[PDB]
Amino acid sequence: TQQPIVTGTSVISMKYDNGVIIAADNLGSYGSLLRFNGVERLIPVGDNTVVGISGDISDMQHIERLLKDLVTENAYDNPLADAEEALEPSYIFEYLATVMYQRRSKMNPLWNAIIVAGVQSNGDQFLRYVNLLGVTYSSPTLATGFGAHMANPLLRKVVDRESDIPKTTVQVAEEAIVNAMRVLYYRDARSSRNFSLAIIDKNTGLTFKKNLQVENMKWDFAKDIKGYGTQKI
Amino acid sequence: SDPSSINGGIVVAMTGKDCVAIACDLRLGSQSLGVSNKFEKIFHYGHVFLGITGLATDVTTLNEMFRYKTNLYKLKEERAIEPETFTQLVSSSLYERRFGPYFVGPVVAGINSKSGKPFIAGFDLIGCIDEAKDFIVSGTASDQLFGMCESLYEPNLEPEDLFETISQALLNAADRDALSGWGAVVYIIKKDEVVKRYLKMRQD
Amino acid sequence: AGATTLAFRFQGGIIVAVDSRATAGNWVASQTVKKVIEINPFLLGTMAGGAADCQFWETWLGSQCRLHELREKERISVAAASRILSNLVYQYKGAGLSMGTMICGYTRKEGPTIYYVDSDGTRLKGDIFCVGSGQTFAYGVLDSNYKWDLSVEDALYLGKRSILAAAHRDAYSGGSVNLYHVTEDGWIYHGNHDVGELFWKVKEEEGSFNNVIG
Amino acid sequence: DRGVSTFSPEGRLFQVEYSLEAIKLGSTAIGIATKEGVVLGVEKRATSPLLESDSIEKIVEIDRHIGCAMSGLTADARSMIEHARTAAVTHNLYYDEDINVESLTQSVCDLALRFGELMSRPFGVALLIAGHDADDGYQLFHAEPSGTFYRYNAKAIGSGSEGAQAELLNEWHSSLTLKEAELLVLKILKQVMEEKLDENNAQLSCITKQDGFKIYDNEKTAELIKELKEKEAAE
Amino acid sequence: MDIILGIRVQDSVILASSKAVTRGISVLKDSDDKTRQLSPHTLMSFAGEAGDTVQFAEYIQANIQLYSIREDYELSPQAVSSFVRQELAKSIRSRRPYQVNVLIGGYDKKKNKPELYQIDYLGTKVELPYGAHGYSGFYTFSLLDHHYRPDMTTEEGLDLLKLCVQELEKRMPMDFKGVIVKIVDKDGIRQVDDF
Amino acid sequence: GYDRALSIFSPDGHIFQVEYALEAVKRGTCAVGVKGKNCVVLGCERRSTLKLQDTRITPSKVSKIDSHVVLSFSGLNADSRILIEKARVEAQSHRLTLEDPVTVEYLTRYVAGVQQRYTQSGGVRPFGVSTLIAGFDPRDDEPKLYQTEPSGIYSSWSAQTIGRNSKTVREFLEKNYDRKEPPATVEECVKLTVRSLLEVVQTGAKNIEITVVKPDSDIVALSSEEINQYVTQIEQEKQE
Amino acid sequence: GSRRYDSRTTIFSPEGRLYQVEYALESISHAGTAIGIMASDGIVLAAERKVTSTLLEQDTSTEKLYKLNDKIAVAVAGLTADAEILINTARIHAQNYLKTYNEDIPVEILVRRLSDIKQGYTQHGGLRPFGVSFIYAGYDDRYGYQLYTSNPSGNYTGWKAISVGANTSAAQTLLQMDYKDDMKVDDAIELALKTLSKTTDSSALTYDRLEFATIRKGANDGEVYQKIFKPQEIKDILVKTGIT
Amino acid sequence: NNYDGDTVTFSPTGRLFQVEYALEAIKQGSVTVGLRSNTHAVLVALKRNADELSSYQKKIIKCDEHMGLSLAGLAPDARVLSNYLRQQCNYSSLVFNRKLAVERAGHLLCDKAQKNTQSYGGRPYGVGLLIIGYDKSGAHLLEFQPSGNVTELYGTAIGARSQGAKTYLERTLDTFIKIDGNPDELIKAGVEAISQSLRDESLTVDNLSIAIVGKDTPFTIYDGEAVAKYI
Amino acid sequence: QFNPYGDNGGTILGIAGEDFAVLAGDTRNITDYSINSRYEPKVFDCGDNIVMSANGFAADGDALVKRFKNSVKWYHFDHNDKKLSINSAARNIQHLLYGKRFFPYYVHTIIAGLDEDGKGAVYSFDPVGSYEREQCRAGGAAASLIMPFLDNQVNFKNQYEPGTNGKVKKPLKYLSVEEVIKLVRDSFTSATERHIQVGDGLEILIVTKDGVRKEFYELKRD
Ligand SMILES: [Mg+2]
Ligand SMILES: [Mg+2]
Ligand SMILES: [Mg+2]
Repeated sequence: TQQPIVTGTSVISMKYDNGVIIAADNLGSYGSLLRFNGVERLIPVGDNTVVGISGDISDMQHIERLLKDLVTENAYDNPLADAEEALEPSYIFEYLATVMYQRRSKMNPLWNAIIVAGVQSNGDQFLRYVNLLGVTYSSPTLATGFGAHMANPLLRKVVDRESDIPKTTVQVAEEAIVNAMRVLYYRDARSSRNFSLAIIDKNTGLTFKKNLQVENMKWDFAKDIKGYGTQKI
Repeated sequence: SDPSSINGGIVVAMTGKDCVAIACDLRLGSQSLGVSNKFEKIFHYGHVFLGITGLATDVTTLNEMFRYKTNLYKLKEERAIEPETFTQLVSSSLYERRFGPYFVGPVVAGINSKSGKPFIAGFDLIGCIDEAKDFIVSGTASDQLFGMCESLYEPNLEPEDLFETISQALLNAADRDALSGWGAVVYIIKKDEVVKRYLKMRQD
Repeated sequence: AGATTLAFRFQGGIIVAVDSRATAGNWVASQTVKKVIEINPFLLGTMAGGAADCQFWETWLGSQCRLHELREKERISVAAASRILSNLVYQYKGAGLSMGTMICGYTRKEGPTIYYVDSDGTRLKGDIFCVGSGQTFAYGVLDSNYKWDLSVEDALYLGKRSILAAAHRDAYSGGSVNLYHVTEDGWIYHGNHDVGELFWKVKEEEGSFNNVIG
Repeated sequence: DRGVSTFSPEGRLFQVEYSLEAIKLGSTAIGIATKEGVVLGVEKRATSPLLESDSIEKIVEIDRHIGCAMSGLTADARSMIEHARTAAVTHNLYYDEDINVESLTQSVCDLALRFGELMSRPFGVALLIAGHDADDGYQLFHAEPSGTFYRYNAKAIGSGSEGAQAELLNEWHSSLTLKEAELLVLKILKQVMEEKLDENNAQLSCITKQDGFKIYDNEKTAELIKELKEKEAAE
Repeated sequence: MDIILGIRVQDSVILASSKAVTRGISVLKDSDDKTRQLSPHTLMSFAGEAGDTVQFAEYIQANIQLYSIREDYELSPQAVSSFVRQELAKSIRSRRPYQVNVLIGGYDKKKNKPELYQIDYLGTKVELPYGAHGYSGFYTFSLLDHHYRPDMTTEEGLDLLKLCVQELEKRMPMDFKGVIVKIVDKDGIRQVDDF
Repeated sequence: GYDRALSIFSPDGHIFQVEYALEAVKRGTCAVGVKGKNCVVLGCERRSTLKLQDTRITPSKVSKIDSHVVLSFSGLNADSRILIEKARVEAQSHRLTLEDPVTVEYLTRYVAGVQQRYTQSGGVRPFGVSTLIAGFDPRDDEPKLYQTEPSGIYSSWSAQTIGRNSKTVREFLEKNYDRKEPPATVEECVKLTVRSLLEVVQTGAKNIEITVVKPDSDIVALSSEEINQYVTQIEQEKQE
Repeated sequence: GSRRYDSRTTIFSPEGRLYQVEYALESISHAGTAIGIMASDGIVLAAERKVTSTLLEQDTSTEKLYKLNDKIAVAVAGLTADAEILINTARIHAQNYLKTYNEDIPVEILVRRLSDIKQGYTQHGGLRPFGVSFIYAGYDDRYGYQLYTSNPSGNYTGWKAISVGANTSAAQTLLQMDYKDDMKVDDAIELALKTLSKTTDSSALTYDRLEFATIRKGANDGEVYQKIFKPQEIKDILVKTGIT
Repeated sequence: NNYDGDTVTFSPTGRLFQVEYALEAIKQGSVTVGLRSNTHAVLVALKRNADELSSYQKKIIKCDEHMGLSLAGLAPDARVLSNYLRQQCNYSSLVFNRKLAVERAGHLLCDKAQKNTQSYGGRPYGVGLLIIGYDKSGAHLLEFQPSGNVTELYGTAIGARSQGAKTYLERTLDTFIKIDGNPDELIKAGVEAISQSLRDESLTVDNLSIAIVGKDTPFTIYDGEAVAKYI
Repeated sequence: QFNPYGDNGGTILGIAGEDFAVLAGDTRNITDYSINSRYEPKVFDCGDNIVMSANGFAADGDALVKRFKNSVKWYHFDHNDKKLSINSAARNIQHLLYGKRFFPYYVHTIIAGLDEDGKGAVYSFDPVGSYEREQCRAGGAAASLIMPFLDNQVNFKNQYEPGTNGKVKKPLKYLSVEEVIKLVRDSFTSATERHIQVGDGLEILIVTKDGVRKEFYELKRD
């Protein structure tokens, strides 16, 4: 039995024609206090997988260590560790999902919601979610926390079903993700303006973007808003 | 559901001139219901006397336990255990069960066979020793006994006088307690003789 | 949970009768549940309380009874079989098992025997037992009409009529009636009887249930 | 001395090989498999005439569809039978079905090599496991203390095994009836036994799909012995 | 509720135990014998939590019977009562205690005296001329305190016992379906079939 | 824990520790079991090199396992106490779990199983004991007599003997005991048992113990004078 | 591995004997003789100390005779250190019984349990047996006065009079000669001392080389008293019987 | 001589005799052959019988859909090691949703056998194994020895008279390696290879045992009338 | 305090025919008022012509299915590739569920296939392992909506023969695979209208002697 202390908010993601995109802000909240501002919640594994984690940050750092140790262990007595027998997104996901379900079954969970985004060896897009309960699901768009309530509706307007994935380009998909992160900054009280974004493409590989900011915001109309009903001044 | 006040009972001990006295009521009940008027709460291992109040199953169990331990002590030491040593044994044994204690209020009384010095001691349920020159009280009428003893007691009483003082302390304390009474016993302990007297008291 | 199960000793052996309804609150999950567990060809058990607990452990009981007769080259007594089960659930006491069953059998040394076995460790030998949410309704019909010298035909009807009484009044009992006759040579199944059809049939033929329009 | 799980220079486990010598000293047991059933027969071999021969239990039921005959240090077989019975019943509990004869034999053979420095020594007893299932039909297995088991059409174990096995080589064919197999076990038992064969010092049994595993009465076996003697004198 | 009574007279011990077994709003049985013979001259009646009662009684029975075989000798009622008390004293501090109250009626063959011991689930032992468990003593002790004489015969003890049952049947809220009465004396244990 | 495999196979296929345990049984005092038509009798030898003995308190050779079953033995006395204790516990454990006392066959099978377990368990030696187990099954009047030995094999016997000079007394029983017609009465069965011990014992004074078991838990041990009467009767008939 | 160095203490010889038990008995045969004699009104325990030195403190010494409880005592023959291990176990067992049943332990039950412990060391554990033989002298209300003996095999037997340790063959013959059933304690005291005086390997039997104890009902009315004799009390009883 | 009592003892020349005696048990065992191309891997095994009345001892065991082995020596030891492989293959699938590499399978068997050769009380495994499989890096053939030594090969053979088949495969190396997309021809080469280890006896219908795994072929075993094609 | 259970919604449906059996389930996965996936399958082919679904808490449901699939695999290893009969699978699943009697899999399990006589079989389990063979069984969120409809249309309950004064019941008969799928599709479209946790898609697994076939149908996405 735990309670989360230092926490990370939404992780959002989607599939496009040649790969997947995933994003998450760089904040570590301490309740209502926006305590830590240089927190990376996207963690690459190899050159074909990115694990996006929300929830308890101490448990996130533990998972970072497990994934880093997983890469080491896979390289042992493995001449094809950088080729055919390299770590796949599906391998990394199933490992975490096994751990998360085992921990919930011992009543000592890792207080996280995780999204594993990547591209398989055959070019297929991989996008799957797992949380502190060991619950798993996949979808063309996936999001955690507030992202589930606000981002998914925007991302599902682009990719509403499986057949919409080949029709969606990386430019359009990135635009939707960046737009969603702005909406979360408007409406999520435990979000930050600064965020990281990662693209895993089957052709151009892994592109990891740090120190992004929400921009092109609309605040001007606020000056015209006066009082809460009757007040004219 | 308070283990120390289910069965009821009291024990009091006193020092006199070259003597000690220890007394107890004879009641054993199940809350409001009186069950036995022959439940003696004072035991002796050689010349050392032990009174025990509180939960009756633990009273019985501890007597059997200290009989066990004092018999083995005697076999190995080739001599009977003294009150000061026994007091430490009681304390050790009770503290061994610090987080699952016997619900008891024991009282040691006796005279050291070597020095001839009168000795009494009291304990809490986890073995804290309460040594005293004057008197020790225990049980569901301990408040009442404290009041009687503190006013009635005086130092260096002769055995025959000490008997009257301890008997009156016990009787009048027991009559202001619902869960105590139904008979009483007083041990008068001298260096090499011990007299045991049953008191006449009200049976309500 | 919701159920009506009975078992009684008589001249011709044992009658076992049960209802068939399973409910999750007000929702009727099933009308075709089996509340008689066929432990082996000679032994029967009733299901009341936890369905899984009764199924699992009375099936397990049959495995233990088979091992007994393999080692001793003799049929297991009803006393010993009931005891294996009651001793087992007693180990689990406090953990939350829910069981109220009648272990029924007919042997040479004992004759027809019934043991009420229960999840809090109780093990009672008796002539008549009724268990479940509708047990009171079934007891009334049983007590007033029961005799030791009942015929097999009349005894089967009494058990069937007693379940019907409960199925009618108890909301959590009904569906259908399953009958069994236990003899020294083994138990005999006496069919599934839909309460819907059975009620109207009994009403007409017996003259009972005048309060009900039909 | 020397280790219990030691290999010889020839590549065999000393203790396993020595246990095989104990089995050769044991009383004879024969099994024959047919399309109508499997027959199991044993030599009781009472050490003294005062010993009540009916208490000699060298043929044993494992389940309704599996039987067992033993030879060697027969006391060692008790825990093997107990395990077999538990394995058979446990599988029925888990899978609501009869267990395959081969799977039962494999379970018993897993105990065999669980010894060392687990139990202190190998078993000093060989088993003939006979049974029937829906998939492979009527089967006979020979389970050794080496952990190895062979399926057999016919098999003899014990003191007169090599002589009896040579006789089974000539006599066995794929069209044997159950009655023919019964007589054949009695015939070969009478040949290798020290004392004269009768219903008291020899025991028959069989396993059929219809009636399951059955140990024959002394009355039933006595008639088959009488039937056997008449047929040999008839030519 | 479960009623168990005990009376020690001049030459015997009499135990009376209720026949009813109730579960919920139904009397499942009205002929239940709430006792076990521990040895030829020692009888134990019991009452308390369902299941625990019989499981405990039979466990004690087995242990005393084992002792009898081992030593070819019958344990005294005092010795049996002390053993029983210790088992309950262990039990009360266990993970799940036996919630069982018992009376032990026995005839000591060496002393030629009847003995009645009352032991509750905590392991609280007392030797008494008459005893009870539960609410039973709340009704009967006033009658026993009055009419009980130490020199009574077995027949006088049964009449005194009848007086108690009558008072219980009058004032107790539940129907306990009468009592099974058993006598323990020099000749052993026997049951009174008509009560 | 001490793990050593003490009981192991030899090249010729023998387990010497089990066979040497039999030699301990051969050294032990003679014990004989004879079952009649409605009873079983257990006879036992007591060596007479021990005078100044207290026969009141000295452990008896025949032991009650339950009220209806008895166990005698030959071999190491200390070893027998362990088997007897285990048997007595199992007897009560059976009554507790199955509502019925043990059969003589079941009790024998248990004791024999314990003996077998000690022949292939690490760190233990076999029991240097063979037992004769006798009695009557619950609600049954057919006499039962079983024998066990260190290896763990057991079997039923019409009559049997174990211990020192047992081959002599077995020879006697083999010609004197008729299967078609066993000892019809208690007296006949006891006499045949005493006769068989008189082939080996020495004197019929305080050397022979006799215990008679009858149906429905009816077991009694004979006193010196009672046994001496059989000895006096047999010797007078012998001089012929 | 360690198999090489194992003596295998719990195995049979080809003749069916337990090597270590037999060799332990051989050790006990060199120990100082201990005699127990049971009378109708009490029991005597007499034991010879092993070659005493003049500077040995005699009065505050205990080698042979030990108290188990108020009603039971033992005479030791063999390794004293081994005996004390067993004695403390026996003392504890007696108290466990008293705690459980509120009655003093019957003599045989104590003897059986102590003998069962010895048996265990001969059948399992791979340890050497206890090189000790006991003579148990005790009283209970069932059988009255009782004498037992146990040895390293774990086998125990009851006796009217018995010796353990050295010269038991000679000692048992002398006891068998002069013992009779209607004997008194005072007579048994004399027999015990006379037997030791003749079987001793020493030149002359003296007070300083002996340990003595009685268990009488000589206390006031229906109760047993244990008397472990003092040096001066042994000196007096030795003169009174005319040995010195 | 004095240094072969247990596995924990080295000889003066640095040998482990108990391990060598375990190796000897394999030489007594019946012959089995392993070979592979780029697309498929094949096991061929000569089964042995007790007599004409007995069955033929099964030599080949399946470990997963993509992996399995053949045995030579103590069959129960093969059952233990094959069971361990089944669990390891299975652990890889449940935890990592990943088919176990044939190379890792060998590494795991090596380490399991090794522990039995360095500790007192235990004994070495008395069986040799030929593991075949098809994973992400194509077809594979491994040879396991109970010393712990595991070796990846194009082809090999173990058991009695295995030198004959091993010589043949050494000659035929260039031919059979290129049998791609043709199962029956690769088997034929394996059946012809094992035939070089035969003396007096020939390959019959209930004597021969074949197994195959490949690109679009799960690990499957052929016995009885199913191997009559290759005689 | 940490709650180890959740509700992923969804509803499933198993119907048994004469020589076939179907196991249907919606493809929507939810938590509270959010949709996690519009297509997350929860009816699986487990081998040996057995299809299985464990509806309720998805994490427990996936674990159970995964353990049963593994049980099928080891049944082949240990028993010479013997085919696991539907009745044997059912008994095995009871032991899987009851093994966690005191920390249950919070799922309603249904399996479907053919029995050993080739006839359609459906088995349903409670969370702790009690099971029963049935012709018809709905499980999950909208079971209460679907089940009484099946009683009426499959088992013909409350339907009497016209003109017979309600004395002669409408006769039971086996339905075709086509008629069963019609009832399944109408069951789910009706449940989709009235239950918020039901919708998005419908995936049906049909089992015959030939094998396991799949059919997919869209449902309303609101
Ligand atoms: Mg008062
Ligand atoms: Mg009052
Ligand atoms: Mg909506």
